[PDB]
Amino acid sequence: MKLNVDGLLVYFPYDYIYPEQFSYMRELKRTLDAKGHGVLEMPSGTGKTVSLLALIMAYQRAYPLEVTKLIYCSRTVPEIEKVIEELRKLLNFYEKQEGEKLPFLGLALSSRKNLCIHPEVTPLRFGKDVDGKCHSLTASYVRAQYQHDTSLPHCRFYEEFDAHGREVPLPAGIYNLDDLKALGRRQGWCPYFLARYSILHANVVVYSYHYLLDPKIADLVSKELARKAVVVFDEAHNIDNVCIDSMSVNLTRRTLDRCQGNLETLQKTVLRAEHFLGFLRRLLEYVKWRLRVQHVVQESPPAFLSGLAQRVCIQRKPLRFCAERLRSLLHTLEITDLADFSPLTLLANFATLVSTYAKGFTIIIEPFDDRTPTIANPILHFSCMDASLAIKPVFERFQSVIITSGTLSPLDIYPKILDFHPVTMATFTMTLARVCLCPMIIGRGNDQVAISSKFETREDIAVIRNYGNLLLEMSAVVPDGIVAFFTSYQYMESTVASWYEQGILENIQRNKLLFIETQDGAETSVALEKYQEACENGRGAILLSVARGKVSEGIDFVHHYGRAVIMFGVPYVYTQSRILKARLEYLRDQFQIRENDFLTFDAMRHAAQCVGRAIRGKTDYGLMVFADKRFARGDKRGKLPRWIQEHLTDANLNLTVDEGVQVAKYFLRQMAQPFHR
Amino acid sequence: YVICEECGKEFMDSYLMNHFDLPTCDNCRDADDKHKLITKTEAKQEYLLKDCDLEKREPPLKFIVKKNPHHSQWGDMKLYLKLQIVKRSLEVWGSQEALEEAKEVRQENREKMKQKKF
DNA sequence: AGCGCAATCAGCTGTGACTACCT
DNA sequence: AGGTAGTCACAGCTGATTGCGCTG
Ligand code: SF4
Ligand SMILES: [Zn+2]
Repeated sequence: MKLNVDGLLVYFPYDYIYPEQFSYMRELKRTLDAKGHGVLEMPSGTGKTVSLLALIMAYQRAYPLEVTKLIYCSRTVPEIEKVIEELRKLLNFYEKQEGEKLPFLGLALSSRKNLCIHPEVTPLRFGKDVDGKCHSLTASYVRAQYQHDTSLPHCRFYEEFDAHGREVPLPAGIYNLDDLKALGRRQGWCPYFLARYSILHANVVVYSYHYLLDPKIADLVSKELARKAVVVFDEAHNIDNVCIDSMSVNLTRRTLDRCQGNLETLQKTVLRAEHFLGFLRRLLEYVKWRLRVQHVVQESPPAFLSGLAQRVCIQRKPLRFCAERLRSLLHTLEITDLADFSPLTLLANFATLVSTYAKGFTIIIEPFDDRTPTIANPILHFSCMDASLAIKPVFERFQSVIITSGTLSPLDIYPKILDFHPVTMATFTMTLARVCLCPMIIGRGNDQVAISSKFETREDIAVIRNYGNLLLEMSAVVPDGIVAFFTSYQYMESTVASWYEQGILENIQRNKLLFIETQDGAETSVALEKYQEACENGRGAILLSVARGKVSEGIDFVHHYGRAVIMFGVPYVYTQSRILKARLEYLRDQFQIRENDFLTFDAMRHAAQCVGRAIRGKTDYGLMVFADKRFARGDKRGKLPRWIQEHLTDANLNLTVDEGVQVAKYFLRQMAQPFHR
Repeated sequence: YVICEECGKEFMDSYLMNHFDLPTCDNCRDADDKHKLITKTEAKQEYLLKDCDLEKREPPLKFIVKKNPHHSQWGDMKLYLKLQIVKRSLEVWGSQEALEEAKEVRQENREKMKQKKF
């Protein structure tokens, strides 16, 4: 229906609008009228996207001049496809409610592997070689030699798109990635090239974070698209981590071995301009000098260039030219493929980063390995320390950057973690006919001994027995699915080993099946599949995993999957490896951020992010427990999102295992009754 | 440009201006005696200041976070400028005599409480 | 051994009835 | 010979002190 905002009417596919959605629309309209950025926090993954798109379309219709381009950067490809299909549903609703079409174009962007039609590159699973093969098949030299019609195998989609697809536009009709591929294959055009041509003449477009956070591709994909545009980062609770990883590179023995292997081939090709031919040869030994040095750590972000200009005595000026040399010398050398060549490009990227970015970074060398620390492994990584650098080139190029996710409880730390000027300070807590979640914090066990996962008490037998008892008698009350997140893989395996040693793991087995998530991707996928198939029937299952793992955020536990989420201790990141402590010191001496406050913020952010995936949809319900007394302290509860705070009553903040089980039983019994709409 | 209150020489950026909005250059920064930094608990105990008096009474008082030398896992110390703390105490309590009477009556009340507990 | 959340004491007050002193 | 303000018991609140915990 038509929702009447204070100064506009907006069509919405769903007749009924929840108060949270209405308040969200009010706040977003206020921000758009304020011409400023903002941060938002909503508890529903679904229903936020439709409201966002509806308000965006209404604002564009009312003010075509104020807003011209929309960006909906998300985390992965499933989010892209679901937002595209939701936009398609919205457009279908608008067509069926209005009767006339509109000249609005919406496309989804992804990598070369996602959008390609050649059968010679699809079967392979090399993401770093598909771009190189695509460049080799079609490039400037390919276009130049196509005039003579050279008899050689090459891609021909571009050779038809440049002569037929650069004239006919697509004013109307939003196209999904599969639709783009179908159009490209029926018209003999490359989907990527037609997307590149049609982004200029487009209304909305969605892609991943890496196309804006990484400077090496943001300029190519967004240079003069729109001076005044709206960008939104949905599910951006970990925006700082990806921003840090944007300017983070790693070096090891394999990388330098590959570089020394391929430099001989490069020299052989060259001997068949001179400013870099001799420049590239002696760069390897400077970094291999650290390989032979048996030292713990060396830190010198400003003095790294000074040290480089002593052993080899090279000026700082030529370092910045690597970026412009990459696009020039390589295309003249006619590289056959990017295989066995990416480390050379990453070395140039590292050199450019250290030459240009040296104010808020640090160089760390880590000669440590898991289970084999000191054999041969000096690991050099240019770890980023400030999250503002990856977010600067978007705040100054846009007007209403919005950070929204399901876990953004502290709105006073994000504006200081990254340079930001919020004007919203807005949070929304969902309301339903009944409370769909039962958050509670379990402290001491039945023996009145705290189950805190403190480092000095990790090896304690009493706390391990209490954790096992909690998981056992909890598994008898919540049916068809329990998700348990541990602090780390080492703690998880040490706890399950102790459970196996005692006669307690058998009692858990006879209630629900035990599934352990490991680092292997195929093993994790098959374990998830069998966990789902066990949850489908009445057998029940337990999913044991780690809070900081690829399975914590890779999947969503929709209703009847994972009715209970258990947090075994506060998930604290490893303070070792001398990487976290550098960031802690940088935030201490730069943003005046307390180290304890930042650690608690990260721990609670991860805990809330991994515990809020059990509530997807109004009808969905789930049980949330926190098996640590440290959660009971106010400084950690206050970091939980507002949609969980009001449901966490003061009655259950330190209750034992038995009373937690009783509360879970009452909640589950009272949540099985029919409800209304 | 910012004019120093001590020498008057124009400067663009200075440590005191950056950290406490104090218009004083680094050359005149007498951080040893005049601009000494004290911990938050020590300032609260000496000047009988509260959190509201430090963060909500205009103007707000900034602070510098530094690592604790004694223990890495322990709380980082919050350091406030002594001049700003003195000015805030004088503005809140009116005069130094009021603060000197307040500390005496507080210790007298502490003695009264301990003898009552006994 | 500096912060910060939480346990603790002081001062005032409500509810109800019992009790000492004197015009 | 009669009646009202202290007073005790038991509870509440808010306003400070002050004392134990605080990261793999
Ligand atoms: S030009 Fe397009 S179709 Fe051809 S190889 Fe590259 S991505 Fe694939
Ligand atoms: Zn001066």
